[PDB]
Amino acid sequence: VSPPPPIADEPLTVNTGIYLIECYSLDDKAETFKVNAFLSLSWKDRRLAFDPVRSGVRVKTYEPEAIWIPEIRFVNVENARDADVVDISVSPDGTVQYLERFSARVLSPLDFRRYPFDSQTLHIYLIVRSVDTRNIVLAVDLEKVGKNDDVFLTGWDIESFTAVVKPANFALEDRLESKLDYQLRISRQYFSYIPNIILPMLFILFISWTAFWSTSYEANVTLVVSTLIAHIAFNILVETNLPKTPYMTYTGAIIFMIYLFYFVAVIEVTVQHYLKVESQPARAASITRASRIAFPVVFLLANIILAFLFFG
Amino acid sequence: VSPPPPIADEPLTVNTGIYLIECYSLDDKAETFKVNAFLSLSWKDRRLAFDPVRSGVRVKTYEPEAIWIPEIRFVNVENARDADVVDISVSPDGTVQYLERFSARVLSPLDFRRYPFDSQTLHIYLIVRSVDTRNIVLAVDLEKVGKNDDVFLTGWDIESFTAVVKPANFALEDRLESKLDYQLRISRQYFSYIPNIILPMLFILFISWTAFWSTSYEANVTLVVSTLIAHIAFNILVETNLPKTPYMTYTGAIIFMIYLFYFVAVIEVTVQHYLKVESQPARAASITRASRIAFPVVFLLANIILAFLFFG
Amino acid sequence: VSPPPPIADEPLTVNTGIYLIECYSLDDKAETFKVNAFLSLSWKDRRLAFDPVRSGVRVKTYEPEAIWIPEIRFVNVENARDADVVDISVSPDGTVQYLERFSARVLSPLDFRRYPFDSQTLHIYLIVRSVDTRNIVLAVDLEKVGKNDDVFLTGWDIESFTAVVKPANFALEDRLESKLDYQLRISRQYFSYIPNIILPMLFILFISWTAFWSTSYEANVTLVVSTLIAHIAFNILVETNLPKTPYMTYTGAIIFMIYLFYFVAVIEVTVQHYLKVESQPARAASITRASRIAFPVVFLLANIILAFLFFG
Amino acid sequence: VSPPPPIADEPLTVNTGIYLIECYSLDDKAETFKVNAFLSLSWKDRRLAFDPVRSGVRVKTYEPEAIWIPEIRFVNVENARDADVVDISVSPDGTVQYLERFSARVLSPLDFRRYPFDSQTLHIYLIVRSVDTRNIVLAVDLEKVGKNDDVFLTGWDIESFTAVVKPANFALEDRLESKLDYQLRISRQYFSYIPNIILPMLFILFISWTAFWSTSYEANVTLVVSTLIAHIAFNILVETNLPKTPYMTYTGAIIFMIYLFYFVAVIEVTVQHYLKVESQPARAASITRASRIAFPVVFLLANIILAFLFFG
Amino acid sequence: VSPPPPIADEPLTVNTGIYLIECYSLDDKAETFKVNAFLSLSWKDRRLAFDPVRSGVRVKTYEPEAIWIPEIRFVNVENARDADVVDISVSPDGTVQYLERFSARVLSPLDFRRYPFDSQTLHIYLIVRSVDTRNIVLAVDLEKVGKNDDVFLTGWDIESFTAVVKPANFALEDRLESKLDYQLRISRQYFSYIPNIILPMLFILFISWTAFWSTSYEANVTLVVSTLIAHIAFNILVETNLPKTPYMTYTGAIIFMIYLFYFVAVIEVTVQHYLKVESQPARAASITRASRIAFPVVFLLANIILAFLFFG
Ligand SMILES: [Cl-]
Ligand SMILES: [Cl-]
Ligand SMILES: [Cl-]
Ligand SMILES: [Cl-]
Ligand SMILES: [Cl-]
Repeated sequence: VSPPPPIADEPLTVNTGIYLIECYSLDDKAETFKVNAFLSLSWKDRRLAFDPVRSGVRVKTYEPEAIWIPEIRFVNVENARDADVVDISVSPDGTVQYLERFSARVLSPLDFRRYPFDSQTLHIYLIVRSVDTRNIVLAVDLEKVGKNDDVFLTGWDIESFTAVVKPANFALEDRLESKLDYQLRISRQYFSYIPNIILPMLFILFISWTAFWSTSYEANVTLVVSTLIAHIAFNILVETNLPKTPYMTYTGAIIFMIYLFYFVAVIEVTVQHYLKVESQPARAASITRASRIAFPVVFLLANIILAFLFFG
Repeated sequence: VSPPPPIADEPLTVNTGIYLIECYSLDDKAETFKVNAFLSLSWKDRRLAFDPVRSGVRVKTYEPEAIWIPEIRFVNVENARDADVVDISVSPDGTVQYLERFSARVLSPLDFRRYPFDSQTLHIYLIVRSVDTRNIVLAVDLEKVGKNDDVFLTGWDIESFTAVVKPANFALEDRLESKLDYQLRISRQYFSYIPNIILPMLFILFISWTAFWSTSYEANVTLVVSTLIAHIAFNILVETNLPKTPYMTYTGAIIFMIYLFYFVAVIEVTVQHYLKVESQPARAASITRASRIAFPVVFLLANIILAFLFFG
Repeated sequence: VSPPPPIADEPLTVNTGIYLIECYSLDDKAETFKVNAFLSLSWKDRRLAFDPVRSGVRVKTYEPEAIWIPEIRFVNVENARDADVVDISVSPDGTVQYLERFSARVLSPLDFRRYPFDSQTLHIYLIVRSVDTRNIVLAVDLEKVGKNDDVFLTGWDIESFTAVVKPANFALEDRLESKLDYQLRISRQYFSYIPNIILPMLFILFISWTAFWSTSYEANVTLVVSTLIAHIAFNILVETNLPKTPYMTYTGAIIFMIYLFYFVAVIEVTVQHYLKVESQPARAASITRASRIAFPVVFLLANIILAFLFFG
Repeated sequence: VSPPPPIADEPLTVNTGIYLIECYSLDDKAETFKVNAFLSLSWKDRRLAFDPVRSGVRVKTYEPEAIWIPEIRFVNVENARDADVVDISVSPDGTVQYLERFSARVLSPLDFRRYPFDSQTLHIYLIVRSVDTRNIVLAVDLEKVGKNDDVFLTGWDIESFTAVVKPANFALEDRLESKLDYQLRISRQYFSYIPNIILPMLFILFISWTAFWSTSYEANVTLVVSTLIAHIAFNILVETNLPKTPYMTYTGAIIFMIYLFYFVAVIEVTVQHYLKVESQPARAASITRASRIAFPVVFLLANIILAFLFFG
Repeated sequence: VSPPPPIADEPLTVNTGIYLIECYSLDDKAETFKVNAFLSLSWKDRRLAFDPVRSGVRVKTYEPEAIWIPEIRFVNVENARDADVVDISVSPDGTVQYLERFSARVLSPLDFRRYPFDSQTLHIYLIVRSVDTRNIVLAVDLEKVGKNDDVFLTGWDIESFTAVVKPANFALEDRLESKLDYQLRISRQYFSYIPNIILPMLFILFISWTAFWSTSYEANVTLVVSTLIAHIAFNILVETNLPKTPYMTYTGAIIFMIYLFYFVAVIEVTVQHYLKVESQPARAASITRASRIAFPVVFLLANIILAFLFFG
């Protein structure tokens, strides 16, 4: 119907609130995720009032196309949401209530740079379409924003779900619009990653350091190359759960470091053998005895430097 | 049309019943599953009655938009269901019957912590939307809840399909609502997993223990590292059917244990060789003879301790 | 419109016939398959007749919502079909004809227990919704059931496509209903599986039996373990086309058997070496000479016993 | 509206033409492919004419439900197409024009038997639904059949796009119908397959023939088995782009041949070693010297025989 | 309604502008990508004017089916877009404004021939359907073409987004039409590819060149073949992110080159051993000393020649 009359110079205020039911399917490559949630609205129009004399229970008719309903759009969504309108009720002064339910696929950036121990913020963006007579502004109702205890994400824990009360007023296509921001803070559960990825890798790296305790060329070659193939196959196994990231990550830095260490180990085995065939066993013995201590200390220092550069 | 008159102070009772046709596509990563089932309803409204004088067969007209039909929503569903209305019939006292058919994609948590020998419970959640004049409460009709013998799940057996008769009355968005809970208990068929995963793994582990019966360094290195690569490739093969779980599982504990045993075996081979090159064959002989018995007993005890900690 | 008058006490008979165009996408994990087919119907109602005096060509009007059309539902389908109504024609005595076209995704169990040389039966299930005045029963028209020569399934040949003329009358939800069964018998083309899976596997198994012709420990260890890794990678390659089956199959029995034989071969190599180091070459020689003949005979007998237990 | 009057005994002729925009997503397993194309129609009905006195520009009204439009169906399509009607125009003698645009998913068989150097023909099938008064026959308009220079298929070149002008008149479900056939000839670009698949395979095969130049058992075993594993992993890598084909292909014949050659090489190494240990070096030397020349000639002859049997 | 009157001989000009929100899901195999964007339109019709006397705020009614709206189609799209009409406003001289929002899946060719360091241009194509009375031509509004700072593509940076102001006027299906071209220039972020693909490959290649520093046949065979398997598995790992390209690429040329170098290394090891067994150690020593320097220089020169032939 017609919008509220412009006699009340105050912008029509719509108290919004989103109530989460469950968040599922947090895709990392497309950086999307689907949601299922309620959506509340409330606004006051003294042009449709309710006389107390009809009833004391505040008779609140469900009016289709008999009332002016402000319509809400989501910004970062691939498709329009699947709204299911439940009930609309009118107060005796005309403070009309509202209730819906939707499912949507949201687009939000992710940052996989602390990947195993990272934390994300997800955003949902709400605008309201202007009207000719009156004005509409958006406002947050703290008693309606919440989440169910049935909201589970596979792998994540949910910290907070708040809504910045300040709209970001701007002009677009020669039109002024207001925006609302809903933030969802989640942290990744990282205990399973240690015994699943980290410790077997370090076991395989430590196996190839037992070649500094031997003088047999063939055994040392077998050891280092076979462990290198092992590491390649473990990388193949790990990559299946790693989201494809066209940038730099702590895990890939570690993997490059392991690659480098493997190369240097092969170099040292070759140098020991070449020296020993040239009839200089003292120099080879010294070099292998040096390397025994040299390799782990350097590995530890490099790992400390990388954890300082990434998590500091 | 108009809801039943509030003269009968009793809440309008709706006897519900779900009748399963088939459950298919039990996804483990998204923890969803699709269903196909009937849905029955029955309720009594003396405002639309049927005179016995019209017919003795209880003439039961199919009324579209001529009758007040209570509408049912599912809670843990990604999209609204695909309802196909079959037939509505009116009794002579106004006890109206109802019949539909739907397909839906349900969200329900799974717990893959006893993974090979686990058992799940699946939930379907039903609410009824309130009405202004009268009240509606939900009730379960035991003669309509059942499953077809054509309900197959790939890999699972079906134990029971019941419906808790107690609604979970609560208030949401300033509205009181009732809920119904349908539980489906399924158990996983675990015989195929033994000869498919467990026994070849133990064969590969037992092959690398034949190095305690040898004094040849090169052969022992070949044996242990090649079996280790074998184990890595078997893990790569197994992971393709394992749902990705960001938590702790019995199977992954076993795999970590195998990794540890491999590391310790490599350590012992290196220690034997180092001792033997230093001209101390008695000590190496004792250590290998100890290890022969030591490794299987420790493996058995660790496996017993893990099966006690997980299945007890 | 109104159903046929109950004056003719005979149930309204609907001659059905399904005519296949193509069957595509035979999924094995979901055990579904999509179809594309015509659907014919014919029924006689003397309440809408056609006077011969209007025309001698039996004027047959296309009546939308002017005629009582019995509606047909499929039982084992994920979603309702995509019906495209072509033409409806009325005979001079009221024997009305019918013609549609649909595409559907059908759910039907498969049994992958003779997997390489198995044969399946696919089912499509048809019910008719009752009516108040008259009765409807279902009947099969042999002149309309057929398949196009353009029906191809990737990998399968089509034997027969018949329709059991006997309905399975039963009562459901306090309603009696009739059912029709359409069966499609298909057999799997198994020639490509031999040179693709079977013969290379037997080649790899025969390669590791050349260690009974050698006395070199290192060569024998290399041979058996490297072939074992080979077998693991071939299993990885084969599993990509094998549908995931949570039960017992002939192929997996063969694979378990190969695993066992590999274990026993490693045991025998270790026993020969241990005996030879203990200064007992006669016993080792006898054992290897025994094994040369012993291994293939046992393999043949086990394979015969398995083919008898699975295909008999 | 009503069909054209049967006074003109001539069947209503509809000049059809399909104009390609782009062909994308040529799936090989499902043997489908999607298309995007225009669709033209033209037919003459003197029952709706246009007087020259209204305008000399041949006023051509866009008539919805004011004109009899013949409707066109596609036969080998999974779903109905997405028709977007652009414009309908009427000529002064009633030769009405027509224009649409559709996207469709077409089912068409493929034959992957010359796989690397094969050529396909794709078919689109058009029927017209009969009418009661007049008759409709189909006819091809050569000035409307074409393709855009923006039609790209990933990997294929497009040779021709023609339309057999002869309908295949037949009777189906007691109804006579006409069919139109549109053929699209495509050839596969095969240069990238040589350096990507063929040459590295031949390199790996040639590496294992360097064992005929050695007398060291351990080195020869390492060489042949390690190359065999290499070949298995290369097969694993190649299979990812090969469509799954349940039949016989040139490539798989080559692969089986390589498997056989590997087996025979292992046999010859074992025979040389066995002969040499038995104190008969002359016979072993002769056999290895024979094999050096024998293996490549046999490989060449087998490859020639296979290319003659498959491409001749 | 009726189109603008042909009295103004000037073609109706429609100022278009596309405003990007986000570009996601840049598929490389299908060469598609989805978009989400606004779409502006503006055109002047003095047949619907607005009297200044009604209001000074230029009363601008939202007219559904009361105004002649020119309709816009996209050419290279799989399906029609998901238009959501926001608001239409009329100026006092009849310069009507327009505003929509759509999501679409666009087809555009890609050229993966400089793959790691390539740059693409994406196209969106707009036509306008002619009208009988007046003419419509298309024109670009520079104040409406833009992109949000929230437009992210996973892996790419966005350079420019412009619109060629010149239409490509042509005649199709006996109709003249105008076209608009929107170009989006993107460049690929290539830093992560070096430490992820390039350096480990060169490490593995350098490891196998340590065999020119040894005279032990068995060790040299182990080294070269094991590194070759390593390279095969690294290729298997790399191919998972490489789009399937049926043509020639810089990366595949590099990989073929590595394959060739591996073959030549095996040849040289065999030649050294054969010479040394024939009692000619001076010639073998010279050949290995030559190869030490010969291999890297040749590798560098070949890489320079390939980077000149591909990026020049
Ligand atoms: Cl929305
Ligand atoms: Cl629902
Ligand atoms: Cl249906
Ligand atoms: Cl169609
Ligand atoms: Cl469009």
